[PDB]
Order: sequence, then C-alpha cells, then structure tokens
Amino acid sequence: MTTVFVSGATGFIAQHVVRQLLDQNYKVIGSVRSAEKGDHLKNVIFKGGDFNYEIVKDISDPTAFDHVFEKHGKDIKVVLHTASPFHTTDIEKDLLIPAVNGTKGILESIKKYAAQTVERVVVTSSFAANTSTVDMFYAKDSSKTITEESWNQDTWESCQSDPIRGYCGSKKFAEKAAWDFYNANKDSVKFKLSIINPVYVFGPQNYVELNTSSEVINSLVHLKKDDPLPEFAGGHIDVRDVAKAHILAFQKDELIEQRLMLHAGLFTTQTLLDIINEQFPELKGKIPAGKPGTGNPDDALTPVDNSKTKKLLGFEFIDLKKDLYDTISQILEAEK
Repeated sequence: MTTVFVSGATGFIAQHVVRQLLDQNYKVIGSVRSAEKGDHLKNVIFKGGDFNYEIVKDISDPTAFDHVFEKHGKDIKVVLHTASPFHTTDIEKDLLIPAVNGTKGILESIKKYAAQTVERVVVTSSFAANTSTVDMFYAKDSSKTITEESWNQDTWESCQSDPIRGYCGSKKFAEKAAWDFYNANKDSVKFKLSIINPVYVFGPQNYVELNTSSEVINSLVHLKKDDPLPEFAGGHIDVRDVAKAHILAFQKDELIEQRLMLHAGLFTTQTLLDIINEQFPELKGKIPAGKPGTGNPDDALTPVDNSKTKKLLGFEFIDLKKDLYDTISQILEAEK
C-alpha cells in the first residue's frame, strides 16, 4: 500500500486527514514533535490503522524533514504538509522567516532525498494568502470579489505593522515560497503541487482528550450574558471538509496545481450566536443572544467566490448549522 506522509499529525486538521486516510487503508507516516505525542497517536488515537511516526521537533528549521526523506525516501509517494511553525515584536524574525523556512524546507528535503519518488505534495495554506485582512471589508463590491486567483496584497514590509497582518502575511509568503520553489524546480523533482486555502476552520475534533479546536467558537461559548461581544467575521469551513479536500487533492488529476479555497460561506459573531442559540436551547441561560437577525455578513465583508473550487472538488460542504451542531454537541458530551 501507498505510503502517505502527514506533517504535524497531532493537529486539528491533520488528525482528520490521517483519520480519513486510514479509513481508506493508506499506510501513514505522521510527524510529531515528541515521542510521547507519537506513541499516543500510534497506540491510542490511530490504533487499528497502519500508522507510524517520525519525530520532527521544529517546523521552522528548514532542514527539519531531511531525516524523514533520507530514511523513507524510497517509500513516501504522497506528502500532505499540514504543519506550520509555532505562532512577538519581531514579526520578521518570529513569523515571516519561520513561515518561508517551514513551507519550503520540506520541499528541499524532497528534492535532496526523494526527487523521483514523491508524486504529489499538498500544502495547507490559508485564506490569509488570498487576502490581507485590510482588504476583507469592501462589502458587496463585486469588483473586489476574492477568488482562488486572489493573492494577499500586503508586502513583506507592510504586513509587519501589526500582529494580525503579520500572521496573515506569514501565510502569504509561506505559500508564495512553495510556488516559487516549485516553479524553479519542476524539472528537478517529479511531484505535482496543490494548495488548500482554508478560512476559519470549525468542526468536531477527531479524538476528544467547553474547549473546541476553534478559538472563535471557544470565545463564543465562554461569553458571559453581559459580556462585550467580540468582533469575528470571515468565512467558515468544517475541518472534515478541509481534510477531505487534502486527500482528493492528491488523488485526482484535475486538482493538480490548484489553489483550493476551503470556504463554505460567510459569518459574523452575531450569525454564529443565532445558530448556537437555535441549535442549543440548553445553553440559552449561559450565552448572550446579542441582537438576533442583525450582522448580515454580506453587509460586512468583501464578497468571496470559490465556485471554481466547489466545482473541482465536486462535493457539497457541511453547512454552518451542522458544523456548529457537531462541534458544540461534541463539547457538551465531553463535559460528562
């Protein structure tokens, strides 16, 4: 059976990728940052699957994956690079440089040790590489519509102005470095590159250890009734669809060299609260109602059109109601 390497296999998205791979009986090697984490994955979370791990402690080290492909370079046909460096005042030193090292490094390892073996590389990017936050608020401007061809317009310099733009810029330049390496090495290496650009990722955890894997959801379910409502707005996507897209991206020829925008629709804090309160009557004594029916995302956000991605992937995404229901019902069951 074909071996698939998944970096950062303990992560929220990555565990769903490994789960869905093992559901299809792939042989999987995951990278983990410690032996303890790897043993937990192999002996507990993914017991029953053909799962092994390699220890890769620092994603920001550009040589971090050299040993993986020196030892396994004849076997790994598929690379799903979902890991990113840990997320300061020095945005350049602590975010931007680690990001470009953290994405291009594994591609260098493949070129050095497995150039004619790896067939497909899928890299987890972000909607942050499609648009800076500064450009996300041109409401109803169809000329501003963000698509898979859109790139974050901040520069290496201008994104260092604040930590939000800096983080978003780190995602932009990580993905750009992948493409620039790829286009400069397409003769030196066999693999074909594809990209996944998730928006805000919600959804249930693969394995439960009111603490969801989404900081947006966590903020909402920890709100007091009197509390100031935080400002959240953007696109949502269920982690299970994000993972499914990673797998289809290496299996189907039409997904080669695509940037696949994993985006199921728009939300604001108010639309999330409306759905949570509607789906969870049990929580109505705890969380605020806000002002139901207000905060229409179409009136807040630059339009987003990922019709191309949806047609290429060919399956309908989990909607926000089911996403939040599965996320929060898992959380409540875990409070037993």
